Order: sequence, then C-alpha cells, then structure tokens
Amino acid sequence: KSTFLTTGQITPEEFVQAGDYLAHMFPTWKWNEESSDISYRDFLPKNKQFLIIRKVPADERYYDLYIAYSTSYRVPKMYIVGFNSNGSPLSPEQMFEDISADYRTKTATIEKLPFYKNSVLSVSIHPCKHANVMKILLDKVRVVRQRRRKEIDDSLRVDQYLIVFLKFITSVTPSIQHDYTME
Repeated sequence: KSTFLTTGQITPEEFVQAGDYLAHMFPTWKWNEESSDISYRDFLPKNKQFLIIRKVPADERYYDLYIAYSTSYRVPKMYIVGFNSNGSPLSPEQMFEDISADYRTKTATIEKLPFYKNSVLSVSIHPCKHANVMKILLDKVRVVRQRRRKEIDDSLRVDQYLIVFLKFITSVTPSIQHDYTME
C-alpha cells in the first residue's frame, strides 16, 4: 500500500506514526505541546506538529533539535538551535561549525523556526534530497538484516522511518552527542 521504501517519502499520517514511535523508543524526543506560540498546520494534530529534543551536548555547547514535516518534499526536515554553556544563544557562524563542511555548504541555511510565531533563529537543513537518502538508507538497513538473518520481512516498517532519518542526521552533525541503536 505505502510506497515509502520505494520513494523514501512519508505522508503526514506516516510522519505522526514515525514520530510516536520515536517518542516511545527514545523518550528524550517529545512531540510539541499545545501552545499559542505555535503556528499550527491544519494537516497535523495540534499536539503532533513537530518533535523536540532539548540540550543535546556538543564538543561546551548544547543543541535543541527540531523535526518538522516538509510538505513540499514529503520528508522530515530538521532545525538546530545552539546554546553556549551559559545558556546564551549561539551564532549562525558558530552553529555552522557543528555541521559537516560539505553538507553544511550545500543544505544549511539560517532561518527562524517556522512553527513559532515568536522569532527563534535556527539552522535549517534543506530537505531537498532527503527522500533519495532515506531510500538508500532504508534498503541498506534491509541488507544488514538480510545478512543477519542468514545464519522477506527484513524491510523496516514506516513508523521506524524517523530513527533511520536521525541516524542519517547524526552523521551530518558528528559533534552533537546523540546516537540511535536498535536490534
């Protein structure tokens, strides 16, 4: 029915599914709570607009990572907000230091969190080629399970989509200390 292993793309309903699972397997990740500061999208539940993780350490530095849903590319899109140890907001050229050079120059931009009425500067990873990446990563995971089994139902389910997405993001943000381990 779903073509997500074929397209690397998710629907809004599937985004919510993968988010719930991510929030379950890793409770450091939480859905947004309802707030008047939030610019709501009609195509998502009010309490399931975007995913938040708080103060992930770097190097000191700390990051709030946000996972929103890109409607144009039907993929998740990430936003990072950095802070110094004293809690002072980091600067765009500081935040660029914590992003892989090659991937930084090609995908990263500075913009406010689009889901907040109140302006909060962040670094935006453009999701232009996320679908192609996920398409490859999901099938690669499948091969690993295929080899592990050999000692078809090895393909992942869609609510596991975001964990694969985060494993991808972690590689692009190495200094940010978060990792996602399964099996």
